[PDB]
Amino acid sequence: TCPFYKKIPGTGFTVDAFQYGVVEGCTAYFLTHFHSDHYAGLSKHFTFPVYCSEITGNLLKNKLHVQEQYIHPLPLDTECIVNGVKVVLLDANHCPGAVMILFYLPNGTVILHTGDFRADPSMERSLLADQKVHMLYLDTTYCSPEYTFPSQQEVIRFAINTAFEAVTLNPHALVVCGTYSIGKEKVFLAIADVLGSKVGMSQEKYKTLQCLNIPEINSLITTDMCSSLVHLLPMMQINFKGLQSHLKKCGGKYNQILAFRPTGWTHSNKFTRIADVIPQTKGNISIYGIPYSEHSSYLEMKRFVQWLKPQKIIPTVNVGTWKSRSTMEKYFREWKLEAGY
Ligand code: NI
Repeated sequence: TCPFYKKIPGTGFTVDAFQYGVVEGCTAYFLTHFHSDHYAGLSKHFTFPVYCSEITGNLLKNKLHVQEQYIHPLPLDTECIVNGVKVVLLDANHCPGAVMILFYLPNGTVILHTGDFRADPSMERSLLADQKVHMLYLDTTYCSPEYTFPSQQEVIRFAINTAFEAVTLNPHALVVCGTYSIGKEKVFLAIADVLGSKVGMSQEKYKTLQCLNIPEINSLITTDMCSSLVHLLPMMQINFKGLQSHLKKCGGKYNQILAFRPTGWTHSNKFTRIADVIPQTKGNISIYGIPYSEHSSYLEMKRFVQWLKPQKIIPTVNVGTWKSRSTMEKYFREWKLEAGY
């Protein structure tokens, strides 16, 4: 049965709640982004209205075959009316097509559901600045002070410089990047751009990427692996066995692999600067785990919430254990006392 933290009070609405069957009293289903923990349950047989971004709606139609008549895409940064309630979709700084949802309840309560997000000061100048928010349904993935990670810009600088150095030293090296969902496209796109190559991938992944409105994408990606020196592979194949096997397939075109696994956080973060990251190496194969996050660090999360000053916070992540829940509630109280709201 649907958990309370997926239900919007005073409306007929749910958020990311497609795996519970027909939810009692739900007249419209919102989907914040196309990640499987969130869309789980959607298919061509769904016949309720789904509200989402344009990009999410392209993925619903093309990848899951949801029928067009039930997809209701909304423009960003635009007041819209849904079953008599005003809503606004905002950029969540997560994967492509990911949104936060502002609901303006008929009784005057204003609710922000962040979906999955990476808080940024740029959000302090969206339509959020213009009214008070009473309740915040918060992506608390990394709600603990041990979770520090560098900016996305620093991580991409490291990756570009590392790849460009390796291939310049050895023109016969192949670069491989791991993927298992949408998100983190900058990793593989930036490396292909510095090397003057397209990124080669499976037809299924190319299809996925063509749904994302990324400008000049026909310019950066391809299904012709033979013409490409940056390859995308399933995240599960980014290990020494899976990579030795791939190198065999390239028919002696290459004699070395440099591979990247964009992880979220890994405890090498608490001790080591991005400058200082080193690969695991075996033979002619090296693997770098790089901390490219699409969720808030602790400090980014803290700043957003202390700026927004909500009256009540509802966590959406790490809610299944009493120790997690207790930890998060103690941080929310600190933040409120330190800021004075
Ligand atoms: Ni997500």
